Order: sequence, then C-alpha cells, then structure tokens
Amino acid sequence: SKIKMKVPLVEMDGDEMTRIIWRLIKENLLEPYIELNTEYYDLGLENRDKTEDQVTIDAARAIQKYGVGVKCATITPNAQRVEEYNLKKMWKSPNGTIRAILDGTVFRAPIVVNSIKPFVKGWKKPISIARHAYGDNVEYYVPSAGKAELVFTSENGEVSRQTIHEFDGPGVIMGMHNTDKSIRSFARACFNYALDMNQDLWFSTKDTISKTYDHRFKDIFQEIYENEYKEKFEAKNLQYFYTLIDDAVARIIRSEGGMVWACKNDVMSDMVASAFGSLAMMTSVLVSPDGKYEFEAANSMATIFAWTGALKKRGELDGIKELVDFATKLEQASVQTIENGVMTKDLASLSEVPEKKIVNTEDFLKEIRKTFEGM
Amino acid sequence: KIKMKVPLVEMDGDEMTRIIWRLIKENLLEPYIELNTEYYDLGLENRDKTEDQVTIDAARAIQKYGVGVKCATITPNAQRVEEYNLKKMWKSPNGTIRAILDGTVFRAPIVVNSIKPFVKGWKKPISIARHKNVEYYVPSAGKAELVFTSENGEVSRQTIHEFDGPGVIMGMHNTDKSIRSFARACFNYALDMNQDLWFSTKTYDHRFKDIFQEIYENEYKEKFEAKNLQYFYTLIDDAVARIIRSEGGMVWACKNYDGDVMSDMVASAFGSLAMMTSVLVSPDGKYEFEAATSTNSMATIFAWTGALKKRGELDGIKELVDFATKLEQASVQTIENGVMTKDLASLSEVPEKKIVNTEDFLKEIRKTFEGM
Repeated sequence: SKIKMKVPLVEMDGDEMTRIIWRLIKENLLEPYIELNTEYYDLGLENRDKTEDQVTIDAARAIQKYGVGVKCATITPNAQRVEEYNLKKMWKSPNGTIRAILDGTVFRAPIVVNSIKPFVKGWKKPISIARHAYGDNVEYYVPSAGKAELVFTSENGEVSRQTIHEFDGPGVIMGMHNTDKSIRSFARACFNYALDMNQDLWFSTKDTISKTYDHRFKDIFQEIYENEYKEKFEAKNLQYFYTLIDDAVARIIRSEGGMVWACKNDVMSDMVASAFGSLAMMTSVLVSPDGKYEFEAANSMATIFAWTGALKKRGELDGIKELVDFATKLEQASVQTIENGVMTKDLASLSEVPEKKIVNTEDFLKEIRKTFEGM
Repeated sequence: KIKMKVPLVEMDGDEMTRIIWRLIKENLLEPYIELNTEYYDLGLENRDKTEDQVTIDAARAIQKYGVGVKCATITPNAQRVEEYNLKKMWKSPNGTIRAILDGTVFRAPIVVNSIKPFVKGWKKPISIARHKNVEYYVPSAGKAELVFTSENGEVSRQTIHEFDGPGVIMGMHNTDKSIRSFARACFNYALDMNQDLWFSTKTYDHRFKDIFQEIYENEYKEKFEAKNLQYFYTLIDDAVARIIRSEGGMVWACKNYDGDVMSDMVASAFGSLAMMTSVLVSPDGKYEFEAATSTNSMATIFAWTGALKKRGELDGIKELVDFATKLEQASVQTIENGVMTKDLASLSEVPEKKIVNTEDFLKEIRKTFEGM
C-alpha cells in the first residue's frame, strides 16, 4: 500500500527544464510509493504573470497555514524572457517575496557523496551555512573634501552624531544597520533549524573589535538561547557555540562538519560551499522564527533532496514514521546509485568511482528507482 | 663572513620572542654574516620610556634604508598597563609602523611536506593581503543617516534606516588615496615574488575595481607581462572556487573584513598559525618582515631571511641572497629529518622524532646547514 499523508505539502512549480525534471521526479520516485497530498501553486513565469504575482503571496501564506513547502527553481525575468513570454513586468524573484512573508533565514548545505571528495579532508558531514537574508546597506560617494558623519535623530527630535572621517579627497562611506527584532528573528530560526537537524549551532562575529554592533548579536543569541532553546538543546545533547570568527574557522576546519554555522549579514560561506564540491550539489532551506520551512534546490539530486527534506519534515510533524523513513531511504538510494557508478555527465566529472556508466537525467531517475527497490 | 652594504632596520620585541630573536642571531646569522643593522628596541619598557617615540623613529628608519625586520611585541591592554606601570595605552607598533609607511600586509604560510595540509592540494604558499568604525546603539524609534558636509557647505544625507525599535548602526569609510596605496603595494609584492595578483569583491566595490584596473594599465601592465604574470580580477564567489581548486602560489587581495577570514582559512588550511610569515610592503617599495621551553621559532627565522634576501637583492649582494635561501631550506630540511619542537611534532607525521627544546632546534638547524 502506498504511504498515506495527512496535512498537505505546499508544492510550488518552477520554470523551464527544472519543471520537467520536477515532474519526472514525482513520477518515478514519489507517486509510486506515496499517496502524494500537496496543495499546488504554479510559480512558473507564465502563471506569475497572469496572477500579477498574487500566486506567490498565496503560496507563502499557505506555507504559514500548513508548515512546510517545497519549491522548484524559478527564473528571474530578463529583457529577453519578457519578450520570449510577453510579460507585463520584470518581476522580483519569488524567493525574495516568500522569504519576507515568512520572515525566514536561509540555510544552505551540501549533499555529501563519498565518491565526491571534499577539498577539506575531514569534512564528511554537511555544514549548513545560515544567513538571515541572502543576496543584497547604503553607500555615498564623497566627491571632495569634507566631514562624514553617522547620525541618529530620535522620535523627539534629539540628534546625535559621530565623525566617520574627515576627507581630504574623494572616497566612499557606508552605513549598516540591524534591528533587535531582525537579530532575534535570525537567532530563533538558527536555533529551530539546529534542533530540527540535531546538530550544534555555531555563531561567530568579530566582537572584540566591534564593541557594540557585534556585541548586540552576541547578547541576543545568548538571551534567546537561555529563555528559549537551552532546555531543548540539552534534552538532545546539542550545544550552542558562540565564538570569534578566527577561532571558529580553525575549529571547524579541524572537524568532521555536521554543524549549523551562522554569521552576520559572505565569503566564509562560499568557501564552505566550494570546499564540498559544486554549488549545484546543495540544498537550500528557509526556516522561520516560527518553525515554518520551505525546501528548494540551491541537478536532479538537489531537487530530489528538496522533496525528501520536505517529506521528512512533513512526516515528523504529523507523526508518520513510514514517511520519514521513506525520505531517508530515497536519499540513501540516490546516493547509493551514484556510488554504484550510474550517474549523469555532471555527477561523473565530480565523482571518483572507477567504473562509471553515464546516462541521461531520465534514466538516472530510473536507476535510483531500481536501487530503491533493491533496498 | 658575508659583508653587508646598507643596514637592515632591526626592531627588537618582547619577552620570549626577544630571547629567541637573540638566539636566532647567535646561532644562525652572526657566525656567517657581519650583521649590519640599525637597532631599535620596541620592547615595551623602552616604548614606554621614549613614550613610543622609538617606534616612530623605527618607521622612519625604514623609509630611509628600505627594509626592516621586526620582533613580535606586546600590545598593551588594561592588564598590561598595570603589570608594566605604563604611562599610557601605547598603540600597537605594528599599527604605527603600518600607518607611517602606509603599507599593506601580506601573510603566507611556511610549507613543509611532512606537515599535512587540511586542504587537498595547496602545495604553494598563498599570500593574503590587507591594507576602525563608528557604531551606535539605537535605543528607541527614530532615523539613522549617513551625512556628509562638504567643505563648500553642502550637506547630503542618505537614510540608513527608519527604526521603530532599538538596534544598531555602523558607518565606515575608504578614501581613493587608500585604495591606491593598496593596489600599488599589491602589485609591487606580486612582482617581487613572481606571483599573479587576484582581487575580488555598487559604489563601494566598483570604486575599488576601477582604481585597481587604472593603476594596472598605467603602472604595472608593462612590468607584469615582462615576467608573464596575470592580474586577475573577479567575483569573490568565483575566486574562492578557483583558488580552492588550484595549487596555491598567488597573491590574493581582499577588502579588509574579507582578508580577515581567508587568512584564517588559508592559515589554518595549511596547518598552524605558527608557520606564518608576514611582510609589510609600501607603495614606495619599502619592506618590513615580521613573524605573522620548546618553542617554534620558524616564522621568526623566515622574517630574518626574508629581510636579508631582500636586502641582498637591493644591494646586489648575491652571497647574502643565496645564504638566506640556504638557511630557509636548512630550517625546513631539519624538520623533515624529524628533529623539531614539541609544538611542531603534533603537526608533522613522518617519522621517529627527536624533539628538542627552543635553543636546541636552532643548534640542530645550524648542524643541518653545516652540511651542504
């Protein structure tokens, strides 16, 4: 009997080839085993165009209603496509909209396969790089000599200023901010995801240098930990490591990976990504302070693992043991088929297995399905 | 003994490194060279006594002669002030020297084969280059702004954020003058060392990219090609991925904040914060070399050799250059033979090992040296 679901998964459709691949994955790997229950939203460009993007907002809201969504890769509008599709507007990427409705923090993590060798030797468990909003502060270009200042005016009109620099030539000045609210929100999602994934949270700053700004991140994380997560972390023997950025990269490079690593709103994170292998071999997960999740691909492997992360999460929530086990089994089967040497052209240029059979995406999905049946 | 021509500017330092500094001289340099140095005591008591004037004078000695070698020094905190009875919180000398010379610092590991890297394929030192902020705790609602008042009176404002609650703000800067010393120092070093230069990062960053380009076409394009070196600009995400996939051997330049990490990354990637050289370079071409009981003194030998080799090339004295090279090589070979300090024996495998004490290691290298 196929596995029975309860609460539906929010399923959001994407664009172009990933949309074919998404359907191919459902058809070969999920529907045979599970009586899929999803609430469907088409976030391909055409439907976004027709609904003037309302369908994206609807999808986010439905993630709030149910808890979990899974999302196909989508396109960001460009001179051509517009023409190509005759769209009314160059639309902002939906993930930006969905993130802000969810107030979510974003976690990216590699997909480990033994035959794809990390460049850091010991790194065999995925490290999740966490950011509160991944991909965007104010600048001003000084044309000539003068006095640059960082200035704050409170409600009541009181003004305070500090000198940034007294220029004697042209240059740039930059302002950065964070509200307590965004930091608390960042902290909660990080602690959620870490609990949810059963691994330690590491947060690092450079707070001996920045005596006020980084200090605030540090104190809010510690606050949020005590008042909100300490007891849960202990129950599962998870730890929260606060530390200096220098101390953390030395310690993490010395480890086996397998932890959640958060940093201030960028380079530490591409290093992690690249250290493990292609940036395609990667899951991307949005978590909210609230415990809402959306899984997306950061390559059929990423799309498979977006679905299995989502199924596994949806099943944990609903107490469907069978569904969580399915999701683990299908992940293991995906990896195992690569390890037996059947894979696509791109997995092959990454993998070390001595005898490889290269096949197309479709045949690949079919082989994972053969491996799954052997398990 | 190799005679010297122009003096090396030599800056003595603090505590244990000061002793080792002297030990390296006595066992490794003085028996082979007639040390010509102009000597500055940047110990802490002497900085306090001269009220940090000796640090300024040391900096200027480097502008005059061109090359300095410097021992690690204490930067005093509250704790030190009481401990040493300081008159003031003297600034970091590294800090002062840097400013006077307007220099960029390049950090690079020291590689030895028996010491396994954490990163698969990094066989060649990678050199990482780098050239404070105001902050405020927003305590309740209003408006945060960058403001600029031009000396003609005009006042331009940019909103940072409208707060409805508490949070934090920060402001920072960079002058064009600054980006230009940075680019010059990076191109100089890349040349001196026969390495390619990599740089990576809308107004803040394009400003940087523009200025580097300009300085390249106008002042270096020519000298680089004369030695078949590439200047490669690109996006940080691409650089890191190409860098991680290469063998090492380049100069990697980044905005502060980002060279902060990578040198952590690279440092710890190669294996040991102790095995790190540090060389300061100015746009004018002035240089300073510094270290970035059984104590590892290897970064401090390589500071002395770096400076003596550079001094030899500027003074057209080949035996001094060849000696620097020989000693570096003999320092490395000794470790490879399995005689090493406690700290380094946790690192390198290879072997059965005779671990020795600080001064013993120095005697042992000399032995490796006497011994072509």
